[PDB]
Amino acid sequence: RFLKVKNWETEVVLTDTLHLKSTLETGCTEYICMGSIMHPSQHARRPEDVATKDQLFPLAKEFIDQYYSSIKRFGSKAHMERLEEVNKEIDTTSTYQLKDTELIYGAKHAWRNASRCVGRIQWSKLQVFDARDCTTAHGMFNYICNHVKYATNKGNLRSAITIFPQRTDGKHDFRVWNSQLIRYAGYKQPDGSTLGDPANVQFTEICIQQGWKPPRGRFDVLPLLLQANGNDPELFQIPPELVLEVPIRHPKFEWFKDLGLKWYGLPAVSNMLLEIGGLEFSACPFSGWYMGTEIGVRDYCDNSRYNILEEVAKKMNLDMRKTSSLWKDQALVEINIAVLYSFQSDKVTIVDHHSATESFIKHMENEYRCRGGCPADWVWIVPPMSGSITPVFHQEMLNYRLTPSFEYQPDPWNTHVWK
Amino acid sequence: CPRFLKVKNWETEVVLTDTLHLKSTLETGCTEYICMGSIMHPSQHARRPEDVATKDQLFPLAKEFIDQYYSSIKRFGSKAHMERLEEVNKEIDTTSTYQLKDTELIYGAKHAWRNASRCVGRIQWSKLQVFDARDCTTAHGMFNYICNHVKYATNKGNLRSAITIFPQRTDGKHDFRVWNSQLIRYAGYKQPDGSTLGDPANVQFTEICIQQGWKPPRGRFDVLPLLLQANGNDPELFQIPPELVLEVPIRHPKFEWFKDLGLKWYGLPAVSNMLLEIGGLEFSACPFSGWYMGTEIGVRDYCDNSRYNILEEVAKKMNLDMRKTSSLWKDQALVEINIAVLYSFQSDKVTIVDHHSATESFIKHMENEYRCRGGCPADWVWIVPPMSGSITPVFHQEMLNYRLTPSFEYQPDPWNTHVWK
Ligand code: HEM
Ligand code: HEM
Ligand SMILES: CCN(C)CCN1CCCc2cc(NC(=N)c3cccs3)ccc21
Ligand SMILES: CCN(C)CCN1CCCc2cc(NC(=N)c3cccs3)ccc21
Ligand SMILES: C[C@H](O)[C@H](O)[C@H]1CNc2nc(N)[nH]c(=O)c2N1
Ligand SMILES: C[C@H](O)[C@H](O)[C@H]1CNc2nc(N)[nH]c(=O)c2N1
Ligand SMILES: [Zn+2]
Repeated sequence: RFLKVKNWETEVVLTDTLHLKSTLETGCTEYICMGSIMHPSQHARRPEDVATKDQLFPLAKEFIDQYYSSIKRFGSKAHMERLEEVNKEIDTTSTYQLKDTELIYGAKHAWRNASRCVGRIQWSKLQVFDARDCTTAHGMFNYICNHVKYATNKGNLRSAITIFPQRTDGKHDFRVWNSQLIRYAGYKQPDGSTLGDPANVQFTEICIQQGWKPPRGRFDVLPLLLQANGNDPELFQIPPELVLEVPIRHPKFEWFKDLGLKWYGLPAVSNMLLEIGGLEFSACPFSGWYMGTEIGVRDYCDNSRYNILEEVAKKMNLDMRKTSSLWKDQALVEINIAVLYSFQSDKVTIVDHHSATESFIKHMENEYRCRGGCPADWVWIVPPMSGSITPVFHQEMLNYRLTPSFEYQPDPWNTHVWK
Repeated sequence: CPRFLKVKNWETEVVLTDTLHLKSTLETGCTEYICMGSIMHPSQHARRPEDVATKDQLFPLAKEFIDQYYSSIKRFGSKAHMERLEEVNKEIDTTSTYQLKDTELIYGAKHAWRNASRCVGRIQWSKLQVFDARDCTTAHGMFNYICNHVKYATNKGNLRSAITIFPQRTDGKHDFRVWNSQLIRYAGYKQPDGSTLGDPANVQFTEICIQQGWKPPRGRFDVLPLLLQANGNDPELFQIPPELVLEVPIRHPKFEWFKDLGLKWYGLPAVSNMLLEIGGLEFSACPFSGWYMGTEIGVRDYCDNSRYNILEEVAKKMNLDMRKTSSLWKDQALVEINIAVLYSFQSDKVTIVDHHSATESFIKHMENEYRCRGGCPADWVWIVPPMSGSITPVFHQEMLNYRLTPSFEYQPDPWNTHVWK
């Protein structure tokens, strides 16, 4: 049936028909909701479940059909020939190759279908870099440097994705071992504490084990660890002139710069899997720009990340002896003012959570009008601070899984057998 | 379904194992292909009247509850258990319904709270004062019971959780109902120029009261009268004695001008429009009360755009740059309002809990329920507070949501279904 979602602030009701198109499971049942589970088995893509000639043609036919519907040429001569072309290819090689137009369409729609992404108003503005001719980690490094340079654009960030060769037998995977192209190292200290980003302690140790000489500072850009065609991964240093960073300062608190905080301008996720028409692209780094709260709330103030609230609140001379003084909430706002101010002062693209969630509501309205719906995961869409003063808090959302999609996959060091 | 389901806390790495979901009794709204986790009222969280429960539907619902009760008192399979089952079955046969024992009523009410997946306050669930008002026959009698509840629960600011339970639904034409959404709430008045005075959330109910004969003072914080329906009769208006309504004027520890905003709020949140379901019986009037978490007032009541909507005025008094959203002037004022709310309640010695303490307690409660009960149903969308979400521990806590009985359920507004005499 048609499903209605209401905004409880504006009373707008939208009617969802698009969910009728989905075939992937969510993890919920009629009797249990798993809406807050970060990784049900239905959002991940193991190298176990790579398809076969059997399973592959229906998935391919589904995608070709939706592509030719999207260009208003359903059933055309070009459509019929492409289905026959793809069928013969799967039959004689156990796989098939996307056309360039199909690859671009599939990457844009994987973003459009990402129910956890608040930035999807931009979905049709995506630069797609076809790297399917790559064969070595040196080639991967070259493609990644070009991506970083293009997407950074001297601070005027541009969304981009680079797509490396698809999975074949699961023993010749292309993988970026980094979770993002640009990230900071973390180091376990003798006294038991952590230097740098605690989230990256394990990956940092693998780089050190592979020969990386760590500077052992608080914000050391990690090297790239690149695996091509299932071989052992190889280390590379991104040229530093390509790595745009912002020193964080505060418009009012002159002492804030003395905290020594910085962050990088370019968020570039490199560990997800792109699925298009049954094909699995296990290396597909994609980049956009930051929403301020990603840095100011989560990276800086998560207890398991840089965890700076206590230091900031002390410089603010807040009463920290009782929770009900809301000293953490006060420091949190000031930290997020500093992040936005610093990026804006340096002319590095960033969006605040008020502007981003407002754009997302507009996007939802666009999608319901032209597409009949928009899958959206409230748990991820609502920002991690000031939730109910953003309009998405009051927006009912339906979450469902459409393909093409981005999926999580296992960390390669848990599956890879080395030299 | 699998026997064991695991939830992870992504901050602490603690993994918990849920087996209680196997006892889930009714639907969530989700399917295998869609998640409705952010829908506020899926039809499965509601209860419509006229249909009532039939004889055949009622026995298994009653047996399931009676079994659960005798299991909890470590008397499962006992002589008393089997005799109670026989007594209930015979009542349902001769009268099409049955009456709960006092002990069963208390157990059922406490467990409806324990099972309320959207409540962050459930560490308190076993400390609930249950007032049995099933002997009530008139709206005047309902008023008396409600006044006693308010006085007991308020306790001069040392608030005590309580519930008052009126007679259960029979044929659906004799329902007891409190037409108010909460026992204490402020009126809202639509003005000819489109503005609203008082609380915009309550305009519809305010107009009903005025139509029923309430003379409104037409101020910003007017306590609404009680509109009470006994035995399916037309509802009747009563004024709550003002000495029973504890209120807190809102001031700020630093900003001396904050008191000049003229804000106040009431101390006792007392939901009065939900339905309590125990063993297939439906208690359509069951007002229950606890105490506030501060964000309920400081974030939602005061700062929702469709409520009192005070962010702009507060931000002006703070001399904030209000031209760009990226100055975060809304976020800065929001914190200061919530500091004021907690400071004022604590200064007046009226029970309140901040969102840091409440969520920390809920995590401890959840862990204990997993260890001793096999699980704890929780709705993340409602449990995470409406400000500073990720600096509270519940943001990082995976949760499983499922529906256990006894339960609290929403029900349609009575003015939409009531047959006027
Ligand atoms: C253009 C600016 C963009 C902004 C401002 C933005 C914003 C965000 C934010 C804030 C999140 C939550 C991240 C977190 O909590 O860790 C997110 C998630 C996500 N973004 Fe976007 N995004 C943008 C572009 C893109 C692009 C270009 C892609 C891919 C082509 C993309 C794909 C995704 C996916 C797949 C997720 C969720 C991953 C999951 O399912 O768990 N985003 N986005
Ligand atoms: C003792 C202190 C208590 C605290 C601090 C507390 C806290 C809360 C909060 C903050 C909410 C969300 C309210 C909203 O956003 O509008 C809530 C919901 C709820 N509370 Fe509690 N509560 C307490 C006691 C109780 C009691 C005594 C009962 C019933 C006996 C109860 C039953 C419920 C239910 C059923 C809901 C969710 C309604 C729904 O399903 O939508 N609470 N609670
Ligand atoms: C701690 C991070 N967790 C593990 C999620 C990692 N991830 C998954 C994919 C979506 C995602 C988005 C961001 N941010 C962004 N604005 C963007 C990155 C790329 C395009 S936009 C940052 C991280 C992630
Ligand atoms: C705008 C109000 N919305 C519509 C929800 C009303 N409601 C539903 C039931 C749970 C609930 C809890 C609170 N607060 C509390 N601490 C309590 C009230 C009673 C015991 S604890 C306030 C309101 C509600
Ligand atoms: C347990 C819960 O699912 C988890 O902490 C989620 C909550 N919402 C989130 N939302 C976003 N955008 N990013 C996250 O990492 C998370 N974490
Ligand atoms: C659309 C969304 O479900 C709605 O705004 C919810 C979000 N979470 C909430 N959480 C609580 N505690 N109370 C609420 O009223 C809401 N509203
Ligand atoms: Zn669900």
